[PDB]
Amino acid sequence: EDELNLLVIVVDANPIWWGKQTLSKCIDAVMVLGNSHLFMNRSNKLAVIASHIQESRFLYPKYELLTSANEVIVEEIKDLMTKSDIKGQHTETLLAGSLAKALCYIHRMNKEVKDNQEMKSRILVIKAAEDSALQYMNFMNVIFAAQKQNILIDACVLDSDSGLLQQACDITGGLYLKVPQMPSLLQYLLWVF
Amino acid sequence: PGVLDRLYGHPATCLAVFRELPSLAKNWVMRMLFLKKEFSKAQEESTGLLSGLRIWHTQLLNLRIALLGGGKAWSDDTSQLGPDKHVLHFMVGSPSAAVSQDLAQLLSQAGLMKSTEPGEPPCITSAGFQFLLLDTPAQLWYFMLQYLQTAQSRGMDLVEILSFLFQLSFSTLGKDYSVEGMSDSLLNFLQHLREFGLVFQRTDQIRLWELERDRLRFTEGVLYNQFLSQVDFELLLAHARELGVLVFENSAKRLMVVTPAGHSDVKRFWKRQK
Amino acid sequence: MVNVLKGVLIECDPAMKQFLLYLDESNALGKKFIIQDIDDTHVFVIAELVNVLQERVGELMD
Repeated sequence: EDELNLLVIVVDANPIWWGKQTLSKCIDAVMVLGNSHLFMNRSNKLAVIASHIQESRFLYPKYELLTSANEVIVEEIKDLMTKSDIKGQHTETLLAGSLAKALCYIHRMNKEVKDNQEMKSRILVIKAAEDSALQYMNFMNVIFAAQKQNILIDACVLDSDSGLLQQACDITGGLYLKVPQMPSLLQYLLWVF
Repeated sequence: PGVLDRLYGHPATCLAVFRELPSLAKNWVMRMLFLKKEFSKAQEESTGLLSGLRIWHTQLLNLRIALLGGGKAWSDDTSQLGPDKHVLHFMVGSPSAAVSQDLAQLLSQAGLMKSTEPGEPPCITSAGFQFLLLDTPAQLWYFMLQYLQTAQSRGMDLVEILSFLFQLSFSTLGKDYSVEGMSDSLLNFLQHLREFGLVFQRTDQIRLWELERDRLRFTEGVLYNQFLSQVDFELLLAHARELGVLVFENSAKRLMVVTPAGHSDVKRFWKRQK
Repeated sequence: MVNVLKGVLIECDPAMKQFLLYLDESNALGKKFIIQDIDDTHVFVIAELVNVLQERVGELMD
């Protein structure tokens, strides 16, 4: 508990979730995981970001805050559901944007913490989507920044093939798991990382 | 999301199919657990339903808070279901389920205090006949029931709980027998009881396996048979001991044979009829 | 042939110890009651009550 820990969760919003058939359930599970994480230690913090087809957006920004976190997440995702970028209208997601947002937040939190002692942070991606060539430069830029920062990027691929994310974990020294049985999502989040 | 009902449905189907006789349900119920659940479940067949019932509370361990409260809402329905249902297997299921609801802390202490289920756990706990397997779930239920009460300020249940005191005779037995497993369960009851309400209440060994062997040495308790009238009555009475597997010895030239005490009576009966 | 029955204990000792029991039977005080008969070399019809004594005596004796 001595070390402050920030875990940023990037959730891939892509309509691939339709293939999943449920997003609502995925949120419920992610919420349980977050609550546990916050409960483990006082010093743990969480940030949640959505990587959508069109852009990346911040869902939320402590455990006392959890009630707030739950409401903010449910509401934020619902807004996201919009028709544009529907189904595999757009196969990819804006992970590069999400990672950029995550590193900015981690940096800001770190500076404040710098006044104090060191902070440990790691980024978790729940990835539904596929990578694209156009995406390569942007994504890698963020990935390399994280590696230099020594911030591990873990990835849980529910489905699809995001090679870049796989590369991102190896690179970053993070963990990559392609989940067989997506309904076991909760176990993977708790157990896998 | 359209997928969710389908996938989980298939396992609902599998559990339904081999629902009746054995204990298939446990592994499948767990999978089912994650993905008004209680209200809907109630219609389904009891066994397995209880299994799902048991594991789901366990599985819970924000939205989670919502889940617990939701569960609390229909704790009564399961409770009504628990009684009424009340083999060893079933019995294990009912207490395991009850125990599980108890740790959840959803159950109402009042209501529980005056209910048949609490009588039933100490009843099985009292009886010598119950097997070790029933014993462990019964014991666990009691432990969990007491665990549930983290107060006793307001807990009528911690009165009926006192029913543990009745158990001492049972522990005396059990002790008399070499049933270590039956004693350990008792100790857990005691320890847990004290815990809740504590505030309220005030080579070398080579000769030792040889010394064990000195306590075993053979002979058998036995009937001998002699002065048999003709050979056919030795051979009938002998073959009818040999199929009973209680021939210790035979000698057809003596017309003499030996039966250990446990089949004296089946021989005394065969000697009277034929 | 179910002429006669006798509750007794059947001892299935070895071809070494049996004669020892016999010796126990004779040359003994308050004994000779012990063995009903020797059915086989290995087995004897003996005692009942005496069995505790026979075993114990054998133990004490070499």
